[PDB]
Formats: sequence, structure tokens, C-alpha cells
Amino acid sequence: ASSSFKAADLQLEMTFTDHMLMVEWNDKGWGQPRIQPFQNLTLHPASSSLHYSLQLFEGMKAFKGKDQQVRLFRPWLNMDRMLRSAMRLCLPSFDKLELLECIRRLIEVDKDWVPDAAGTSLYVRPVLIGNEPSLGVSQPRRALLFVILCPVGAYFPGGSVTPVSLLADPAFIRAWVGGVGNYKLGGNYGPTVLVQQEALKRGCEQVLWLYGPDHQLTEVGTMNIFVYWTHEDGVLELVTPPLNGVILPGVVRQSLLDMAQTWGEFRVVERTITMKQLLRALEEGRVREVFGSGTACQVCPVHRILYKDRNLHIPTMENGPELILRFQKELKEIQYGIRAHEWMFPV
Amino acid sequence: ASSSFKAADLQLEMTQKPHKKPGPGEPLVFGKTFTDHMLMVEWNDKGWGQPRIQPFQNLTLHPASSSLHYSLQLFEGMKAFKGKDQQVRLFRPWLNMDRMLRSAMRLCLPSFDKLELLECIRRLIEVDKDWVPDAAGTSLYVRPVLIGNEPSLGVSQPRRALLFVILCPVGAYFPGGSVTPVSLLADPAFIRAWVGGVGNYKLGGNYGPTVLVQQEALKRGCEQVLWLYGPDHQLTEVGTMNIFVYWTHEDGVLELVTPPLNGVILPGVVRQSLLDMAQTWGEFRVVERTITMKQLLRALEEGRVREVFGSGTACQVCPVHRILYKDRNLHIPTMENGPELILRFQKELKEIQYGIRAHEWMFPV
Ligand SMILES: *Cc1c(COP(=O)(O)O)cnc(C)c1O
Ligand SMILES: *Cc1c(COP(=O)(O)O)cnc(C)c1O
Repeated sequence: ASSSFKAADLQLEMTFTDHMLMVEWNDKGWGQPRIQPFQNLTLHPASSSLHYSLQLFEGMKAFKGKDQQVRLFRPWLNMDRMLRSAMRLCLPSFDKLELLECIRRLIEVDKDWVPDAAGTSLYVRPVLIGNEPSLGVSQPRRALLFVILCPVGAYFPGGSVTPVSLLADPAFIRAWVGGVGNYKLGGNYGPTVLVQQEALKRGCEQVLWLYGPDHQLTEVGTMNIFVYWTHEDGVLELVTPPLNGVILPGVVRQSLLDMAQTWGEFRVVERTITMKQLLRALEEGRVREVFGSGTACQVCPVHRILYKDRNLHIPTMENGPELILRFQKELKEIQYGIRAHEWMFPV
Repeated sequence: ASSSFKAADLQLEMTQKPHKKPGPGEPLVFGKTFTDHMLMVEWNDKGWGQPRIQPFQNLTLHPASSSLHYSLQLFEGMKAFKGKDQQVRLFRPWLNMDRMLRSAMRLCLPSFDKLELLECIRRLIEVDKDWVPDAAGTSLYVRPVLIGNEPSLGVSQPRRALLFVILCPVGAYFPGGSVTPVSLLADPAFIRAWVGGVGNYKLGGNYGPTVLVQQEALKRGCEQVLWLYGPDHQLTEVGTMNIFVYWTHEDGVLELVTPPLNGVILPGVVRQSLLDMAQTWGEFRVVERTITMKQLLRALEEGRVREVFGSGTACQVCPVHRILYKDRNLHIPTMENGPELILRFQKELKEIQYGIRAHEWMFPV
């Protein structure tokens, strides 16, 4: 009472998994967390979740190693992000480690659902919605937190790393400074459906999100973007856009920056990336690799960019892709328990 | 893009046990009290289903519903008014219907026939007619919603959707017919929408992020938010209302100005009505042009501002008396100037809406 829900108070009642977590918030505080069979949600028609998008989510993977032990990849970063998203849309705060322990217990009940094939895992989807039975745009004192799980079977059609189809049109904007693009809110995704369809009929599989008067490369679909090149100063570097408001702080993004910094072989920085710099670098043969990063596709190569209906080839595949494969191998090693690391949380 | 549901295919299920009526003398909070019935229509792979109109009940949604994860949701807001002869009427519902599937087209929900939904809503209000209040400035708020209902976690076009309409009786925004002003926080750090964005559609996603800014307006002691856009600080919206400025322009001409529909402005029904009304009078210049803080600041020190107001069916016309910008107070002359134009707009809209003056803008139920 008077604070957050506790995993020690959990209520147990024994393509998605068999069970789900559910926690309710109402004025005075949180109710106890419930692990119950997968079932439909019953919401009032005036629920603020459906009218004013008082909704946020998270996305992380649970990996089954060779020793058959299930582990979550840096879940503390997902919990940090979830709480920041909650504060912004201006829902109840909760204790990050209590939600983690509740999710741990949920994955434990559905442990048989975690796949062990190469490139497979269990997708954990936590959600927090406003559940106020009112049409007023306000702080929603009733709320609902739920977690659902689902097995995912390899991103790539086989085991071969395949490059993806980008469209770069300045008329479409995902996020803005002073906006809400740095939080995983449902509201940022709905508007992308029409843009993705526009990309598909223009011969592209995904969208390269441009921002500002100087056409800054921000995100690749629902992934962060990275460019491995020799910059205009002659130094070999790995660059990704900074957290200035328009970028979603990805867990894989942070991990790639952390790993590359530890190696100390090349410069690793956060510095926006304009189409002017990319066009110049391509023409000068300074670009090595360009990729997207995210939970779905850990490291995802890009081979051409349709900018103002262009056919700009990105030489990612003819440069190995050396860094992508190194990142993929080291991540697989950490995630599937082949090497012990502080980044993994055992379930 | 697969036609529509028909009003002729609408069945009916009356309530077994009705909700409690508030009563003409007890406090009505906006959007917390609901009527006995609701409209609901489902869409899937075969197309649209039949409506029917059922008792007020909770929605049953799959946990992976795209409405809850990726905000595939939109809404409308219009009012039904009851005159002192018991006749119920809707204010320009065709425009709300026009604002509907444009919103659905955007994120990327099924199309429907505007007149078929209008007939279904008309019938729903007729069923719950006893819920429409009588008192001075009271009304029934009508809330149509269309959501994506896909049972998967992919960010894609839903193969399943749900359209529903709920009703709620609301009190007068201004008691006694006497308009009162609001103060606004103008902080450029928070942006509601951007060009190439989705602020020109009534989608749920544009509202959630405004809750924190509204709370920051409250803490800084200011009656609602003034939404600034760009490095030039363009005045765009007043909370969930369109903005209008009545002043003598820099060129020396008396005018009524409101921002143009360039992508950051929601095309309000009241906004369009005020423009239509002002143009029909032909007493002053009516123009759609960007308004900046620099222009407002210059007009204020030169004494050229007469009235500044917000527009949009909860309030119709809402006066603004103060704007907190750059930690400094800007006293807006709205109130000392009558407020003449606001009172004229309010009287005209009140007379049209409650049927005291007949107009083609009103749709009978
Ligand atoms: C989820 C997401 C990412 C990547 O985040 P990860 O935590 O690394 O999965 C990047 N950009 C957007 C827009 C996202 O939604
Ligand atoms: C609803 C709304 C308006 C006003 O629209 P009306 O149709 O006149 O009710 C204006 N701005 C915003 C941001 C709105 O949501």
C-alpha cells in the first residue's frame, strides 16, 4: 500500500503464451500483480487508453542458452525507459525491479514456451495504459499494466544476413524536438503505417526517417541507425544520432556503443548525420557499413537509399559486412550464455 | 475501401437495467456520466458487420489489440442540443463525418459512408433522447471512435477494426451565459504537432502528450496551454481549441485572423463556422494567416489587440486574458473590449444551436 506493487504479493492462477501478467492502479495505489491465463481485457468504452492514447509499451527478449537457462538481455534499461515513458504520459510510477521480478516469474511459469533454435527467443511485451472512465484530457488515476509473451522465429529468411529496402522522403516526420519520439508511446507508431505502405509501393521495405532542414537521418523503421565510415577528418568512426529528443534510446543501440567503446579500435560518437554528409561520403568511397539496430533485428544492414526517389547504393555488403558480423557474433555469445556477462539477468 | 455498413441493417437491444439520471439541479462533470446505450460496428476480412445498438457495456479486446500498442485510434466530438420545445438537433455533423475517415485514411482504418454513420448516430441519440438536458447552455456530447483491433504485435494495417459511439450529458461551460477568460502558458519547449505530422487529424496520439504540459501550465498558474510552433513561435492552438485574434493589423486594417490549415492545425467545425459567419457579415477582413508571438507582442504595446479567443464545441468561443511567455505576463485586452465579437459569436451560435434562429447548419434528430 501507499506505493508500488510487489512481486512477493503475486496472485497465481494457472501466437501467444498460456499466461499473462496484470496489475491495476487506482487513486490510493497499486493492487497486487496477477499471473493469470491469457484472456481478453475488459475495458470501459471511455477508457483514456482508447481516446487520448494514454499508452506505452516495451520490447525485450528472453534467450535460452545451451545449458537450458533462460536469460533476459539488459532488462534494467527497458525498465528505465518504461518508467520515463510512464512519467511523460503521466501515468503511475512503479518500482523498476518489482516489475522485473514479476516478469521473471511470468517467464518462469511459461518457461516451456521459450524456443532454443538459432536466432529465436521469447518476446516480452509489457504495456501500461490509462484506464480512466472519462472523456476529459487529464491525469487518469485508474490505470492498467499488463505483460504478454510470444515466441519469435528468426528475423532473417535462413541464417544469411539480408539488406533492407529504405525510402528517405522529407515529407514524412516521425518525431520532433519538444515532442515525444524519445519515449516508446503507442502514439508514435500509428502514423507510421501509411508511410510504411508508401515505402512498399515505392520499391522499399522500410522507411528512413528524416528530420530538420538539413535532412538528418534519425531512425530506420522501428530501429536506430548507425554509420561506419571514415569521416571528413580522416578518422575511422562509428556514429549514431544523439539523444536530443527525436531518437528512441534503444537498448541494442546503447550496447553497440558500449561494446565499440570498450574495444578502443576506432572513434565512437553520437552526432546527428545529414544526407549531405552521407552523399559526399558515398561519392568519396568513405562509407563502409550502414545498419539499423533493435530488439527484432539486432544488427540490420542497408544496401540502397531512395532519397527524393533516388537509387543511391550503400556499400555495406561489399565491406563484409565486417562490423555487423562482429556485433552479431559478440551479441549472440553474450545472449545465449556462451560467455558470462553482467548484461544478462537469469530467470 | 470496401464500402460500408448500412443503417437498414441496424437491429436493436434495449437496456435491461438503466443507469441513474443526474437530475436538473445536481453537478454534471464533463465526460464522467454516460447514457444507457451505445453504437458498435465491427470490421474484418469479409468487410463491415451489421451495427445494432446495444446497452452500455465494456469492450472485450485481445491483449495484443493494435489500438492499445500502436494507437490505431481516432475520435470525434460533436454536440446534440435540446431546445425549449423538446426538439433535439446536431450542429454541422456532416463536417465531423468529413473529419472522420480522413482521420481513418491516415492510419489506415476502414472507410465508411458518412451518411450511414450519421443515421446510426441520429438513431442512437433518439433512443437516449431523455438524456439530453434542458437547461440554458447544456448539451449531450457525442463521441464516435474508430479503433484498430488486430490481435498481433506487428506495426501494420489492421485486418480487424471496431467503430463505437458513446454519449454523455454535459453542463454549461459558462454558467448564466456570462463568458469568462482563460490565461495561457506559452512555452516553446513543448510542441503539439509538426509539419508532415498528424496534428491536423483528430487522432488519440496527439492528446496523450498534452497531459504533462497541461499539468505544467497548472503549476505555473495558467488556465490552459498556448501551443507554439517553430523558431518563430507561431500561435497554433489554445489547449484543444483553435485560436483567433481580433485586431487592427500592421497594415492598419481591422481583421479577424486564425492560422491556416498547413498541417499543424486541426480543422475545427466551430473554427470553420466562425470564418463563414464573419465572411457573411462583411464588416471586417477575414483572413487565414500565421500569427507569431513577435506580431502579438508588437500589437500589444501598440494597443492594436481587441480580442483573443479559442474555439471548439465544448466552449464555442473562449476569451483569453493573459499569456505567460518567457516568465513574463502579457495582459490581453479581451474583456475590456466587451468582449464584443465573442459575445456576438456566442449569441448567434446559441440561437442557432437551441433552435431560436433557424439555420441549415442544424440537423434534426
Ligand atoms: C524499439 C525502437 C528502437 C530500438 O530499441 P531497442 O530497445 O534497441 O529494441 C529504436 N527506434 C524506435 C523508433 C523503436 O521503436
Ligand atoms: C477538437 C479540436 C479543435 C476544435 O474542433 P471543433 O471541431 O471545433 O470542436 C481544435 N483543436 C484541437 C487540437 C482539437 O482537438
